[PDB]
Parts: sequence; C-alpha cells; structure tokens
Amino acid sequence: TTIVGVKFNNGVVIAADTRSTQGPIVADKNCAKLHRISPKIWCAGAGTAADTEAVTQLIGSNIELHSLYTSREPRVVSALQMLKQHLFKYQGHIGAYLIVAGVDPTGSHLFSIHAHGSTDVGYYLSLGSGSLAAMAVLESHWKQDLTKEEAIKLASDAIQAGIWNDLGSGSNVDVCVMEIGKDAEYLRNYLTPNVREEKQKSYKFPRGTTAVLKESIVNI
Amino acid sequence: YSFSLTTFSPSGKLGQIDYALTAVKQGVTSLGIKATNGVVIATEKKSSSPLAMSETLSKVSLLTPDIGAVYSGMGPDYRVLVDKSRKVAHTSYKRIYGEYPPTKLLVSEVAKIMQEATQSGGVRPFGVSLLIAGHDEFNGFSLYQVDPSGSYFPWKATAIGKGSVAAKTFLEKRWNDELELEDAIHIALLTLKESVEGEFNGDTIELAIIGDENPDLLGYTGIPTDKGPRFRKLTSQEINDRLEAL
Amino acid sequence: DPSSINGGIVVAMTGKDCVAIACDLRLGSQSLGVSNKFEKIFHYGHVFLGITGLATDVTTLNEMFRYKTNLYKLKEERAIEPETFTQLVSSSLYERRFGPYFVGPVVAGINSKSGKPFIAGFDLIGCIDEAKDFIVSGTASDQLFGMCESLYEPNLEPEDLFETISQALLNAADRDALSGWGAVVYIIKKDEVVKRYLKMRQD
Amino acid sequence: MFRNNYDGDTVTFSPTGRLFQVEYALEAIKQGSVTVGLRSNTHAVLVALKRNADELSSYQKKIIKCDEHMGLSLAGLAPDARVLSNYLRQQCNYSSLVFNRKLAVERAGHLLCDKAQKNTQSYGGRPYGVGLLIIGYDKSGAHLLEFQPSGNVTELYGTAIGARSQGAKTYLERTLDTFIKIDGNPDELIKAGVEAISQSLRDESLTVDNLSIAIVGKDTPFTIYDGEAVAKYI
Amino acid sequence: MTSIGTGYDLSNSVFSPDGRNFQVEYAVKAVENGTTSIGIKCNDGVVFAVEKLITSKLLVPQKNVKIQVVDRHIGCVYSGLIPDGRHLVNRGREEAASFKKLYKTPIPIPAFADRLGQYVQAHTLYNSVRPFGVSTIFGGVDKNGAHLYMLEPSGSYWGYKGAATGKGRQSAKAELEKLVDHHPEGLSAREAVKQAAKIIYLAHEDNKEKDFELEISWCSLSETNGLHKFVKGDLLQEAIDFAQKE
Amino acid sequence: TSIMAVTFKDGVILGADSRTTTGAYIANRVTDKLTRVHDKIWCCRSGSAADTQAIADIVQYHLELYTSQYGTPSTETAASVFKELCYENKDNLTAGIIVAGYDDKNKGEVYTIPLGGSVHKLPYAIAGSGSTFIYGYCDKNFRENMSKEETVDFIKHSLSQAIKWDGSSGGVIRMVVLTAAGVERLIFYPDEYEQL
Amino acid sequence: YDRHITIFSPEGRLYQVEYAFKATNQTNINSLAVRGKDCTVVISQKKVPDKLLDPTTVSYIFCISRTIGMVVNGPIPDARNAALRAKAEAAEFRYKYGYDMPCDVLAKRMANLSQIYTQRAYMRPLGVILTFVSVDEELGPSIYKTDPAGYYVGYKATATGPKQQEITTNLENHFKKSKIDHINEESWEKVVEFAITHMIDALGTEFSKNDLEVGVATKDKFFTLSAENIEERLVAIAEQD
Amino acid sequence: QFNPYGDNGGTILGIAGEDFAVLAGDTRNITDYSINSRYEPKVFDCGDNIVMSANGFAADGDALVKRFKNSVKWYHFDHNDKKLSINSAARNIQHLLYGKRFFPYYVHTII
Amino acid sequence: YDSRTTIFSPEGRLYQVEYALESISHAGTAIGIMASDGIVLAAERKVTSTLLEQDTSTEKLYKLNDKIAVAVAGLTADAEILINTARIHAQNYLKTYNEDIPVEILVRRLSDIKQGYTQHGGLRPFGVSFIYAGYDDRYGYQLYTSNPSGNYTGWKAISVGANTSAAQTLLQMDYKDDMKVDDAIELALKTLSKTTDLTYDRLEFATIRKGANDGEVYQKIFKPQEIKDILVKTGIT
Ligand SMILES: [Mg+2]
Ligand SMILES: [Mg+2]
Ligand SMILES: [Mg+2]
Ligand SMILES: [Mg+2]
Ligand SMILES: [Mg+2]
Ligand SMILES: [Mg+2]
Repeated sequence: TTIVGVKFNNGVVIAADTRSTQGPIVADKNCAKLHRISPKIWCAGAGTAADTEAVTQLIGSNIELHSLYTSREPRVVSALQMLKQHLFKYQGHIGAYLIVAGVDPTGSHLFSIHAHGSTDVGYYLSLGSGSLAAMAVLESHWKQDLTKEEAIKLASDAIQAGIWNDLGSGSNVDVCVMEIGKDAEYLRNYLTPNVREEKQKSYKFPRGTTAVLKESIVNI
Repeated sequence: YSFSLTTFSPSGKLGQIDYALTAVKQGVTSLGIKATNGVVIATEKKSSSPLAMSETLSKVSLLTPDIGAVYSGMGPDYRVLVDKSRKVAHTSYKRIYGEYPPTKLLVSEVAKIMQEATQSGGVRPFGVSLLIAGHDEFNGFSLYQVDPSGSYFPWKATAIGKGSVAAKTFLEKRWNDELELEDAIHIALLTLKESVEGEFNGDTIELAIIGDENPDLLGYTGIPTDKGPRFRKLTSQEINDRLEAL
Repeated sequence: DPSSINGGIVVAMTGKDCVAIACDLRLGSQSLGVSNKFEKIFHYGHVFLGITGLATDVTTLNEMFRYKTNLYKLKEERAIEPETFTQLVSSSLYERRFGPYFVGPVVAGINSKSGKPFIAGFDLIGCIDEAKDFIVSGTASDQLFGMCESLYEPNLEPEDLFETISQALLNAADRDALSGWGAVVYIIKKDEVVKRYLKMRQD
Repeated sequence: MFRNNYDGDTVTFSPTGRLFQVEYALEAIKQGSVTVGLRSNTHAVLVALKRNADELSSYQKKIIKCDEHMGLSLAGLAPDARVLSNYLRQQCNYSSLVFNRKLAVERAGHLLCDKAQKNTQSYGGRPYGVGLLIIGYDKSGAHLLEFQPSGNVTELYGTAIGARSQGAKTYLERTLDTFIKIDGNPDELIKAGVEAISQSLRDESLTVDNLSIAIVGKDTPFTIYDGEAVAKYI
Repeated sequence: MTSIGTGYDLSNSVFSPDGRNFQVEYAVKAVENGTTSIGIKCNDGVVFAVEKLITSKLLVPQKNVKIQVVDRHIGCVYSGLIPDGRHLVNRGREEAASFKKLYKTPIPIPAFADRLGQYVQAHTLYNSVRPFGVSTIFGGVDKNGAHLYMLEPSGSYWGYKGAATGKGRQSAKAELEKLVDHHPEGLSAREAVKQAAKIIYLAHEDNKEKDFELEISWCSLSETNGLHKFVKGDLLQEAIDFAQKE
Repeated sequence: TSIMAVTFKDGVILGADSRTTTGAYIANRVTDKLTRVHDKIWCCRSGSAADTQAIADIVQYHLELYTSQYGTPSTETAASVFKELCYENKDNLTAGIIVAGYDDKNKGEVYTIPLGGSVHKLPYAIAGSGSTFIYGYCDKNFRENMSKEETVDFIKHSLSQAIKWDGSSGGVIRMVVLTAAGVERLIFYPDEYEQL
Repeated sequence: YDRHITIFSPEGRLYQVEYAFKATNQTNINSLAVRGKDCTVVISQKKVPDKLLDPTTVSYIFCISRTIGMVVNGPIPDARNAALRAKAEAAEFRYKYGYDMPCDVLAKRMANLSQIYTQRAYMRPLGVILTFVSVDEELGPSIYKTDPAGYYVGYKATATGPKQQEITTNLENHFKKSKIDHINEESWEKVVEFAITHMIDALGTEFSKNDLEVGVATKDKFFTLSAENIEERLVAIAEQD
Repeated sequence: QFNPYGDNGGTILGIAGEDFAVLAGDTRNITDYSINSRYEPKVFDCGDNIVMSANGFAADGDALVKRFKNSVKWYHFDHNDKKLSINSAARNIQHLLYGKRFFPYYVHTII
Repeated sequence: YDSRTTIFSPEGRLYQVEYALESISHAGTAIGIMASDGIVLAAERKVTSTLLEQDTSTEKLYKLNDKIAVAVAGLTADAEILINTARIHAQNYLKTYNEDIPVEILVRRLSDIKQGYTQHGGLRPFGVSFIYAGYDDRYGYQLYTSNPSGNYTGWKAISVGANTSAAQTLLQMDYKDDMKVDDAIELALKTLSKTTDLTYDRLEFATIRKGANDGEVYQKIFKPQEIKDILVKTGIT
C-alpha cells in the first residue's frame, strides 16, 4: 500500500494506491483506501485491512455523535485523540496505520498514526509498504505554500512512485482534496495508468462444454 | 427503590403513565403533517425570558440524515431521549449494517427506551410525547407519535400538547392525500397560528421537513451514489418569507 | 493452519443481469477424504453465501446468518439485500477479531430493487473485497485467480457464465489436493435460480 | 407519642437531634445482668454476674478473652457480643501477625468505636445493643474501657453496666481513691471488684455458679475464673 | 422555623416546600448539645481547644483525647456525636494520604477542607444515610500560610479568623469577636494558646454544673515547624493559670 | 533520541534532537520531543513514542484537573504524577522522561525518570540513546547558575555531539526556555550545530 | 410519595424539583452575567456579616477550566458539588476530544446530569442554578444557565436571585434601547463597571468592595477579581467628587 | 524470569521415645556458597507440647510455622483452651500444605 | 401494600397481577378461532382517528416466525418487549436443533417470563394478554393464550380484552368442533360485530392455513383493503 498526505496553502490533500494483497496475490486490483471519518475529515490506511476499516468506522460513528451532541463541526484533533487512545488501549494488536487529513473550524490538519498509538504531524507524510518510494518523491519536490493543483500533482507523483517501485502497491491513484471553505473533493481513480491490454482471444466456451450430472430449479 | 414506581391501580390504570401524559398535554403545541413528497414537523418556540436566546436551543432535532423529531412536554426529558436515540441508531443499526435505520424501527427503539422507564425500578416515566418524521428507501415517508407509555402510532397528520384538540380538528378539515410538501408546510403554519399566543414569526416558530435529498448538505462530492440528507430545518428567514405571503 | 484442514473452494462471478456462485463438495481431514457431499453455499431469501475454511465454522456461520437474517426479515418486514448482508457478514466476523472464525465467505446475489448483480469476498476477520467481476476463496484460490483472470469477460449471458465459472472451478480444483470431489453451480437471475451438479474427476 | 414518628430507623434525627434507635440500643444493656470493671496501676479486673434460665440450665458466659493481654465482659445482646469480640480477636491477631505488636487497648477501643458507629449512620442494620467493658495491659500500663452502642468508647478507672449497675458504679466512685492503688496485689483488686458488684445484688447471692472473674496485668496474662476458681473470693 | 417541618422531616435529602432539608437542621440540634470547641487562626499558625466534661471522677484524667491529627500538619476538633467525628476524620486521613500519594506534596488546607465538605454534603444526598451530627473545626499550615475552617452538617464550610461550636458557642464567639477587634496587627501562637484557654473557660459556664478538662493543640511555623502538636507541659499550665485569673 | 534539561540562573532549558526512527528508517526527521504538560512545566521524551505520548497526555489531564481544584501544581508534583504512571506500569512501558519546570521560589527544576519509574532531582539531566556519548562532555562543561546564553550554548554543544555519534539522533535541535518572562521556543539547524 | 421523590403528581408536576428551585434563593444574594464585545462578566453579591469569617474564602464563583467560569445561586455545599463535577467533566472532555470544552457543551452536560436526578428516585436534585460563562472559540462571549429541572438555555444576559425580575427588566430595557445584544466595550473593566452600575440601580443599594465578587472571561482565560480591583472599579463609577 | 523459590540448606531430625520425643535441627542458614547466619533457629515450640520444623526454603518454612501457631491460637479460642492433640495438629498441617498444592511451600515438615 | 408486586395479600391473592388483568379487560378485543385446516386471528383496534395511518402498521398482530403469530391485548409497548424475546427464543431453538420451535414450547417460555415477574424482583407485571396462533408437525394447528399471571391454556376458540364474556358466549353458540377456516373467519367477524362499542379501518386480521399449493403452511397478515373485501362478502358491509 502507498498512502500520502500533502498540505497546501489553503487545505490538505490525501492520496492512495488501489492494490490490496492476499500475500503475493492481488485480491482487488481497484480497491478504495480513502475513507471518510466525517464529510471534511478523510483517512488512508495501511497495515491490517480489517482493523484499518473497522477503526475508521468506529471513530467516524463516534465523531458523528460527538458532532450532533456538541452541535459543532467535527475536529481533526478529535479523530486523532479518539483513534490513538483506542489503538494504545489495544497495545498494537489493532494493526491500523493511518494518515488522517481534514479541515474544520480551526483550520487544516495533517496527521499520521501507528498501531501502538503514536502520532506525528507535518506538511507531508507517507505510510505503507510503498512509503519509502513515495517519501523519496516528497523529499525531492515538496516546497512550502503549494497551490491545490501542485499538492495534487505532488501527492499523485508520490503514489505513482510506490505503484511503480513497490510490489506491495499498484494500479490506480485516488485523491481527496480538503480545502478550507469548501466541500471535500473526492477524486476516485484520479489516475488509471494500468489498464490491462486486450487479451489475444476470447475464452468463451461453446455451450455444453461442461459435463453436468444433475440439474434443478431452486425456489427463492 | 429497586421496585417499580409505576404500578397498576385497582382500576387497572397505571398512574405514573397517566400523569406523564398530563405533563405532555400541558406542553407547548407541536404537530406533524405528512405529504406525498415529504413530511413536516413544527412547534412553537416560547422563550421563557426575552434575555434568553431561543436559537441556542432546538426543539426540532435531526436523529439520522433522514429522520427528525419534535416534542411536547418536558424539554429536558426530550433532550436526553434525543441523545439516546442518536446513539442507538449507530449502536444497534448503523454499526451492523452500515446503514441508518428506517424510521419505523428507530421509532421502535425509542419506544423501547420509554417503555423501560415505565417498568424498571427507581424511575419515573419520560414526560414527553415525540413526533418523528422520516424517510427510508423501502417505506418512503412516515410520521409517528411516541407516548410516555412507549406506545406509538403512525399518522397522516396530528398535533400534541396544549392546543392539540383544535389543531387535530383543523388538520382533519384541511388534510387530503394529495398535499405536496409546500401545502403541508402552509397548513402547518396556519395550524400553529391558532395555538400561538403572543408573537408569531420565524423566530418563535421552529420548523423542519423531511423531503428531497440535499446533495448541497452532504459536505463532499465524488461519491455519486451518496445520497444527500432528506432532513432540513427551515431558517428564520425562510419561515418569515412564507408568513408574509401567507 | 485451520483454514486448510478440511479443504474446499468457492467462486462467484457477475454476468449480464445474472450472478453465479459455485463450490466443490469435498470435506476431508488432511489427506483423508471423508464427505462427498459437503456443499459450501447457502441462501437467505435471495442472497447467496458461500464459505470455505474450517467446516465446523462453515456450519456455525450458516446457522448464525440464518438466525440473523430471519430476525431481520421479521423486524424490517422485507428480506435482506446483498449489500446489507455483506456489511452484516463483515461486522459479525470482526466481532471475533481476536478469536476469529477460520473462514473465507463469499456473497452473491441480485438486489431486488436495482436489479443489479452483486458479489463480495471477506478475509477471516471481515475485510470486504468489493470487487465486482469475480471473487474466489479456498485452498485453491491461487488456481482460481489464474482461471478467472484468464477465462472471465464481463457481461456474459447466464448460459455462457455457466460454462466460464464451471471451467474455472473444475480446472482450479484438479490442481489442488484438498479441493474437488464434485461441484455445484448456481446461476442466479431475477426470476429464476438453477442449481447444477458438475461431473468432475474423483481423485 | 411524638418520639413515635422519629424512632423508626437509625438514620433519622428527631427534631431535637436525637437518634432514638441508638438511645433504644442503650436500653438493651439494662436487660443484661450486671458486670463491673476496675483497675490499679498493675492489674485490671472484671467481675460478672451470670444468669441461668432455671435450675436445669447452665449459666451464660459474660467474659471473653480477646488476646493474651486483653479481654472483655458484656451486658446486653449476646449475639452482638459474639460479633464484636470476634472482631477484636481479629484486630489483635492482625496486629501480631503483621507487626509483631500487641494491639494497644486504646487502639482496640478506637477500632471498636468506628465499627459500631457505621451501624448507626446507614440504613439497613441497627446499632449494636450490647455494652462491653474492656481490660488490657499494654506498653502504657493497665486500662479499662467502656463501650456504648453509639460507638463511643471511654477510658475509666472503674464502672459497671447492666441491670441494677448503679449501686456498683456508686461504690466504685466512692472507693476510687483506694482501689486504684492496689498494686502488686491481684487478689485484693479482685476483692474490691466482688465487693463492688455485690452492691448490685437484689435478694440474690454470689455463688460458685453465678460468679465470673477475669484478670490481666504486668506479668499476668488475661485469665478467666469460674466455678471453684471463684470460691476464695466468696 | 416552623422548627418542625411536618411531612418533610422524616427522611434525609427531602426538600421541604420552602427548600429546606430538615434532617440537616435537626442534625444541627445535636451539634448544639455537644461540648464547646474553638479554633483561633494566629500569625503563622492555628490553635485548637476543646471543653471536656468530667461526667464522673471515674474518668481517667488526660485520657479520652478529643483533638485528632490528619496527616502530620492538620488538626481536627468537633462538637456533637463524637463517633461521627471520628468517622469524618477517618475519611480525611484517606483523602490526605491519597492526595499525598499522587501529588507528593502534603494536602493543602483548602483542598483538605473541600474533601471533607463533599463527603459531608454527600450525606445529604440520599435517604439511606443520615447527616453527620458534628460541626468540625480544623486547619493547619501550608505553602500559603495558616488556614482555619469550620464545617457544618450540611457540608457548608468557610475559612475563619476564629471559630466556635457546641453548647457554649455564643459565649465563645463573643470572646472570639473581642479578640479580633483587639488585635488588628495579629496574634502570636503562644498568645492564641493562652487566649484559647480563657475562652474555653468562659464558655464552660454553660456546663458549669460539671467539672471539665481543657485540651489544646496547635500548628505553627515557628513553634512546631508547621506540624500538628498537642500543647503540653509548662505552656499548657501557663495557659490554664492565665485563663483562671480572668 | 538525545534529550536533556538544564537548570540555570533564571530557570530551566529543555533540549532535544528531532529524529524518530523505526529500524534504520527515519520515520520523522522533525519530531517535537519537547512536550508541555502545564504552563511552565514541560517534559523531554525518549523511548516508545506511543508510550511517551500516552503518558504525557494523561499527565496533562491530571495537572489540568489539579489546577481547577487545588491551584498551580509544583514541578515536583508533575514529576510525582509521571513517576506514579511509569513505576506502576513499568512492565508495559518504555519511557525515559525528563520533567523540567520553572517557579518563582525554586526557579528551575529537573527530574529525570529512567526506565522503571524511579525519580531523581538533578541540576541537569541527559537521556535517550544519544546521551551515552556525552556523559563525559556534559560532566566537564556543566556549571551551576549559568546565564541563558551560556546554557543555550552548553545544550547546543552537548546535543550537537550526541547527534554526531548516535544514529538514533539527528535533525534539528529544539529548545524550550522556562523562566519568569515566560516560555520561549528555539531551533537550530544542522548547518549551525555541526560546525561547533 | 410524590411530595418526597421525583415522581409525577396527578397534575404532572415534580414537587421536589419545584422545592429545589426554592432552595436556590436561600443564600439571599443576586448574580448577573453580561456579555461584552470580547468578554463575559459575571457579578454576584457577597454578604459576610459574621466578622469571624475570612471573607476571602467566601465565594460562589468558580474557575471550572482555563476558559470557563461558573457562578452559583444556591447553598454552598450543593454549589461546590456541582463545581467539582463540572471541573472533572471539562478535564475529561479536553483529554478525550483534544480541545477545550465549550461553555454551552458543559452547560448541556450538567443539564443532563440534572435531568437524571429528576428521573431517578434515589437521587435528590441539587438546589442550585449554575451560570456558565466564557469567550468560546467558536461562539464568542457566552452565558449558559442551568436549573434543577435539567433545563438550560443561552442568554444575551441574565440574572438570578430573589430580586432577579428587577435586574432582568433593568437589562431588557437597556438592550431594547441599545439595539445590540451585548455591551459595546472592549475593556473588560468597562463591562464590569457596566454590570456593577446596573446592579446598583436595580437593587436600590450602593456597594463597597466587600459587598460583591466578580468573575471575568476573556478569550485567554476566566479570572476573578481581588477586593482591590473591585474597589478600583467602584471608583471608576463613583459619581461624587 | 523471577524464581519464587530458594534453598536455605539445614537439616532436621525427629526421634520418638516411649514417653518423649526429640526434634533437632542445625542452626546454620545458607544461600548458595554463603552463610547467612550461624545461628537462626528452625525448630519451634508451638505450644501444647508440639514442636515443629519446616525445612528447606526458609521463607516458606517461617510462613508455614506462623500459620500453624496461629491455627493453635484459634483452636484454643474456639474450644476453651482445649489441647490440640498431635494427630490433630498433623491432619491440620496436611490441610495448610495441600491448600497450596498448586504453589507449594517448598519445605520438609516434621513435628 | 398492593403496590408491591411480589407479595401475597392476606387471602393468598396477588394484587398487581389482578389489576394488570383489569387493565387488559379494557383493551381492544382480540379473537382466535381454530378450524380443522387453519386458524384465525382478529383484533379490533383500540385507537380511532380518521387521521390515523391505518395501512402500514399492524400493531395488534405479530409474526413470531414463519409458523406462529400472536394477537395482543394490553399495553402495546409491553407486548413488543415479550414479542422480541419470543422471536429470539424461536431462532435459538432453530439454531440448536435445526427444527422450527414447537408452538407450546415458545408459549411456555413467555408464560415463564410472565410468571417470573409475579414471584421475584419487585417489578410490575406486563400488562398484556396474548392469543397465540401456530402450526407444528407434532400437534398441528394450535391456539393458546397467556396472561400476566403467567398461566396459559389451549383453546378451540377464545377472546381477550374488552367485552370478553359477550364474545365467549357467541363463540360457545356458533362453534362446530370441526369447522372450515373460511367459516371461522365469518364467525370471528360476526362476534367482533356483536360486541363493538365496525369497519376495516378498525380491524387487523390474520390466518394460518395449508397453502393448498401445496402441503405447506402460510401466514397472511391481511391488508386493509383485503379486510374491506372480506367485510362485504360476509354481509357486514
Ligand atoms: Mg486461500
Ligand atoms: Mg482437487
Ligand atoms: Mg486423490
Ligand atoms: Mg546522528
Ligand atoms: Mg430524584
Ligand atoms: Mg485431638
């Protein structure tokens, strides 16, 4: 998996590759790694896929209740504290590793979080098996005060680095753009640089190719 | 106090539930009207001081994106039910199915909560009746009343609280099964105008609708399959607008 | 590991206004084949669930889901849809995060309202494979991946989908010591479901 | 008549701030038979009058050893006395096992107080309806304590509790200057005690059957005399 | 006043129609039957004194100590049902130890005051207990100097220059007030000791029928290094002689 | 990690490197190991980042509660709270924490709490993987009652050397200054400290 | 039962709650809270007649958090029970959610605890009215007040006490005239002065520095005034030469 | 890895005569090759003419003797100072020991 | 003292149970009639306004599973609690045995829950009476009632709620020991017609009968218009 986060002058951008792997096998070639905690708070996950998805949902649910209760827009720091405290309580055994990004009434935020419950903050971050390739790009091309279009390009280049160089990563780029003062902009398959070429033939069998012992109608 | 405080009397009636209803009957009028393309729920905002800011309180509450509620009776009982109702929608439904509960089942959970207060040791029943307006994909629009007993009934239209007898009557005359949301809103206003003693504007009236999905209230774009919320509360401005050209 | 003691496979595929789901019939204990009739595919209303892995959990999950869906139908007053059932399976599995059922479930079905074909897979703790061409599971999942990626094409008619998912299952199974020993195939459309028992090698 | 409205439980003050359930508990002691305690600087002594149910029955024990250097006598509810003296035995024992330390009599009284107090402030139970006279010999010498149902424990040179106990208590006040000086002379301290309890007899006499005596002091472990052991003093 | 609140004075934590808790006020009547106790805040410390009634000559002198220490730096004296007083001090000892365990520094006096207060008011919350039948005078030295407090059966407490409770409290308060008026520049600890003895002596005229014994303690920066100590030996006798001269 | 805290004439200064590694990968090159738990009570973190963040968080909560109830907590009290958490959970923490504060009476204070949860008040303290290399340097260069500038220099020189020898240390040098005048944050970049 | 525990009377009323309201006037002192442009001021009478008291320990104002102040109308021990609870809630909130508890959120929370005592038989209501103030990071200057019924609401301004209708009407009149919902002064001192002046007016009494206590919320913190600062305020409004 | 057990050496010896019994022990207490004490008694008079030694891990031995002496104290409280007979002491010591069957006193007891 | 729910009166009577029964005698009437080849459940609705949403509700009859339904009389919210435990009990039995639950076994369990509240715990009893209609292969078609006493009995025909004695009399009059499910329907409608204090909007109706297509058992919760069309054909139009 390759996920990154990139802050820009007026918001934050999050991005991920789209390959999920059962061992050295690809189960899903067009998976969705960009999850919504709340309308303007989004997160990308690596590590144990079930933990990443479950913990996303748990906090999202609670953030929603919190928001309804307090009559306030959910804050990224709230997702942060709730997640890290939950992950810490479980002493690493929930193998979630997340980059969480967002905008809220206090501004725009970017955090990473690891299974044991530790968190970092910065202007650009990466996680997952392809994070070294992505971080090499970020370390080469980041600059302060990116425009939206520049942070999209940079984050998208970083995911690409993992797609091309990390066997753990592949297929497409997904981005979400969270700008201050606007609706979060989720771009599913922003890039699709890995379409299968046309096969050499169709493998449709002539009807009756397959031997049947018995047949019957099932009633729903 | 590990015993029921609601018990049967020789006439078979349960006093604490009856007295709970009395509290409800004493509350500010609120009402609901079901249209063909929506539902409306409404109430008056009696401010118990002019120095109070009534906007900081909300008698009409969003429960899910497609379900809202209003009440007559004891406000704090209501506030607390609202908190419980939002949570049970996540804990017994959304976290299992990844979907918000349909209206009738969420009504059913709140009913359970209220029934329990009429049987468990050491507690009085809730002193509110709720009207609950919702939409769901397989039942469409609905409207329910829940009582302190935990009983609930589906309505085409009804009123509760102080001026409910006249309001139910007014609603009987004006209601037909072809109202569009806008008719139902209009009728709700005319109805609330009888009950309202004192000021009557967008600032003493609370009003919400369950209607069409609002993609503009979603907060994000990109998932086209993602439905906007059907619940919307009307602004002060929007309510006054209708009031002038009443 | 528990997920390879009993053996067996499941595969599901989408086609034009149809879905299909298939499984082998084997239940063994390591190298000893024991049952020649252990089907791995169940249904709750119009939603199909296939399950590979530890046979005792296969059976347990079935009963658990029949239980849950029956209550659903009673309370909701309508039968559960494949999308909703998929989430239910996920959360039921995750509930046992640290002592999981050793299974690889697969869901197939057609939404009664959209008429849209639906499939999904899960890891043993509920992670959802949202993929919508094919889903594979079991001790020959490698073989199945290979067969499906090769044989599959989208929008097959049911009669053609039947040949495709059959050949995928049959050929994957014959390269796996722990799978095979018979098979069943369901072709599912809106108004009709056909179950078929395939002829295959018995070694 | 008015008291009737405020005396239902130990958790209710009367309008003058009485706890009648605790006051009633005090009355339970008067249903017991008399017991006396007294002391000098070297010894502490208990004397009890034991009751029988009739001529076919035994006489009921009134004196309970709690440790080598501590014991008590009781008047009132027998079960209560069993509960509170077992509690004391446990506290003495705890002091020994953990600290290799004899529980001071003053500390024994405080522990007893706190336990009884709790019964007077919470709904559910009742005050203890028994009186205890506690004697001991610790690092600060010889001691006598009186325990009340209210939990209150008082350190005294001498006292008496139970039915008709006023006579003995008057005699002990009257003889105070003398008995507190009986040092190195245990039989003489006992004689003073028997004499005191005698003031509480009404047309009845002290016998080898009804008279119980206890003593503790310097080099003298807590010892209980009954039966023929009391004859020399009769 | 209606001293007896008929129908509302039969169980603790019940509000009378005028918003009183009669059980708490009754608990106060028991405090008023207790022996007199006082506290005097002085320049760098605090002093405590109590009247001890010699009910019988059978009491052994200088035993039956009433003033209690909490931690090493706090004194407590109370009037009323003495065992309620020990009960409260036991709680204070745990609270103090618990504070000292987490935070290392000895519990500050206002912090200690509030622990006792919350515990005492917690006993006005439920009918399953009764209020404390003591008023407690207590305090000591901390990083902020000398502090003296009095705490009533209601849980109410405040800081004081001088405090008196028990049977002879009116007399004592009057002398405490003269003392205040007469010493705007302050009172040394030694002075406060003597003055305390005088005051207990004057208050005793309410229990004049019985003899009494005087008990005095203090906590002072210069005299006891901010630890609680019982006033004994010459200083005690000097105060006893002084009190008697008046 | 290379963390230290140094009392001086006007208060106390905390210093730290900014490197967090997992394996040989620098997961964060600009970590902020200088963590605030009250106004003029801060701490330096070494060990498991999950553990030290989790500890500091709960300690900040305890001191917030302390403040609303009892008033301003002392530096010692903060060290007490850390110690209690580190000692009691010793079997499940890897935390090496230096607690440092200012107040008007003591001026600057420093308490180091090593693995295991013992606590030691000191005129200065060094900790973390990188501190081993600077024991001799710090011993020979520390004086009591240095000025602010002399103290900044001592730490800059100290941590520069620890960063030089320790693979687990590097990045920028962070400093926090606690005095009567308030709280000041400093930063020094490789091109400055690497020349000393 | 219905005169003793929180169960319904036949008129659907809760007597113990009603009686709990009566308790709130027992200390016979009034408070008022007013909002400025950028501050919130709370003011309450202070009556310390017994000369043996340390007046500096007599207070019905409490610093709940760095930003939230509270003033209570009612007996001090119920007052201090609530104050302790709110302080704990506010700390827990910051720990769990990673930001400072808003004033209205703390008020709602305490309102809910309060409604629970009206529903569960074994707990009695607190006999108190809690006025919460802050300059909230999102809502600006804020006043939220809770009662023994579990009710709360936000206020432009408010007053609580035996003479609360007097002070209330004094404020309403001013806010009618003024056409804004707060006092247009940036200086918290001028806002405090305003509040003292209008309380003097409504109660028909003058005040010395010992007759009141004052809390002030700003964006940075909530704080209380020493008797010395209060005096300085009293001088600012002195009309005699 | 905490080892809760130790070995303190020592040897004990009981012989019964017709109208007497003898319980002997050495007074040396050891840890590995060191001498902790040249005189630390390990045979104890427990009252009622009962003598006892619990030899091996001295911490368990002391604990066991302590518990037994206490057992006597309570026997006397319960039965008006009735002598605990030796066979009765033995059965009781059986129960003290088997009470810790899954974390035993690492000692050899003689009475 | 009759406030206390688990103590005997001096006549060995249980007051709260008796008063709960009084409450039920004021609820909407429910009938159940067993035919040779089916069962009929009918409930007259307590509440009537013209604004009540009569379709999409059914709040007196409830499916417990494919083979068993109940008719309620009493607090509807009380009922829902017990209905939900029953549906769960039926599913547990199916999960344990892989068979549908025998009607009497489901009935006995709910009766036991009701009984419990009468002997321990200090909580008021549920204010509901149930008529259970069900089929199983052991006993075929069955009809039971249960009440807050926790007692249950089997019936060939029965009523609960208001005017019960009037209803019982009519049923005693026109019940043949082996009728046909279509007649039992007619009888049910007539009997509710003779005691109503009667239109489709005030009725809920259900049947359990051999599907005739084929050999299987079917539960029909009649829709409002279905109730209309069956109200005319039996001459109550
Ligand atoms: Mg596999
Ligand atoms: Mg094979
Ligand atoms: Mg073979
Ligand atoms: Mg380095
Ligand atoms: Mg209550
Ligand atoms: Mg024997």
